[PDB]
Amino acid sequence: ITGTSTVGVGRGVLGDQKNINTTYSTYYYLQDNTRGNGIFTYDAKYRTTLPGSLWADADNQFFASYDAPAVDAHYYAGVTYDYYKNVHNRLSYDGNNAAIRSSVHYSQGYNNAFWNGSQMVYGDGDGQTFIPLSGGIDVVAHELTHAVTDYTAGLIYQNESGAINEAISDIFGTLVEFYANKNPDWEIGEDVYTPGISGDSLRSMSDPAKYGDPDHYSKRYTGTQDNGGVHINSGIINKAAYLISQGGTHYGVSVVGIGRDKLGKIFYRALTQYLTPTSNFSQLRAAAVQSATDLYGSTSQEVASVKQAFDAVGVK
Ligand SMILES: O[C@@H]1[C@@H](O)[C@H](O)OC[C@H]1O
Ligand SMILES: O[C@@H]1[C@@H](O)[C@H](O)OC[C@H]1O
Ligand SMILES: O[C@@H]1[C@@H](O)[C@H](O)OC[C@H]1O
Ligand SMILES: O[C@@H]1[C@@H](O)[C@H](O)OC[C@H]1O
Ligand SMILES: [Ca+2]
Ligand SMILES: [Ca+2]
Ligand SMILES: [Ca+2]
Ligand SMILES: [Zn+2]
Ligand SMILES: [Zn+2]
Ligand SMILES: [Zn+2]
Repeated sequence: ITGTSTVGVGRGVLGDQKNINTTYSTYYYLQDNTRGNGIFTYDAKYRTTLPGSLWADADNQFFASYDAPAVDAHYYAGVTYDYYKNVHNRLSYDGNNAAIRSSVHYSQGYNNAFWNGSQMVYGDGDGQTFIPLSGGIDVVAHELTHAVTDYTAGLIYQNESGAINEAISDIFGTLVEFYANKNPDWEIGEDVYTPGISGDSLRSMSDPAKYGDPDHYSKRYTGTQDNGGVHINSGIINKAAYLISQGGTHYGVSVVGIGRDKLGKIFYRALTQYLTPTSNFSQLRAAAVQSATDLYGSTSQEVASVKQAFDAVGVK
């Protein structure tokens, strides 16, 4: 819509107050004009018709429980934008300032959120498995990273390629969570998963075995479910990414940590330059060793740490 850019105030899913960019035209719409071609949040109104109605508010205040999923979807979409722009100099997910559109209140009791190829889609959860998933910045950035992947490497969503595809979204989903720097960690979905249970999450990058996911190539899932365990085998790469950043000893392999910033630089360059739709774990290693060589030199510590981390998880 066409209106005056305004700044509203509201509370997200977890009750945290935050400002959001709005557009005023009789009503205050969730339309952020300060980022690329805009960020738009829509109300699906408990139906599956997308995108729905552009979220309108009467007083520019978003403190109602019904607003909370829209606030976080709108706000965190902007944080993800600020991350890729400021850190990797990428304008939106496509690199050409494409508009980031999101729909909340999708269906009823929907325990999922996903990028549909054109926009984000956030369900409200059932209240026991999930609360509104937009409340998890890592989930938001996770799914928005799938768009970046599609507009670059195009990794398929099956077998090892899909595990990489999932690991890329967990890595940058976690890096965006650190970029926001409110309650960062190396878990996924902890903020919205099982509200009645504390200290758990969907999966752990620091210790994938915590939830039965593999932390080594020899333990990779080989079945047919989950498109070949894309969410399961991703732990092997998540463990590698965690070791590259924070370092540590794993299966007797010592890894020197180089930090989160370089981890993002190494993996962002590997995704945008060297990965192909059918990249496997071994080719990802080569993609990360080449990226670190470009950025820091073949003899640099960063290249060594990358090799160490993939050696630790058994990816040669
Ligand atoms: O999971 C924890 C990790 O986040 C921290 O960085 O180091 C100790 C681990 O227990
Ligand atoms: O110790 C882990 C256990 O907590 C989990 O239930 O299943 C996988 C094991 O590695
Ligand atoms: O043979 C593998 C070993 O090299 C590694 O250290 O841990 C897992 C084993 O399967
Ligand atoms: O069965 C596949 C396995 O061979 C590969 O190693 O990782 C993905 C699985 O789907
Ligand atoms: Ca209001
Ligand atoms: Ca997290
Ligand atoms: Ca929980
Ligand atoms: Zn994913
Ligand atoms: Zn967190
Ligand atoms: Zn998923």
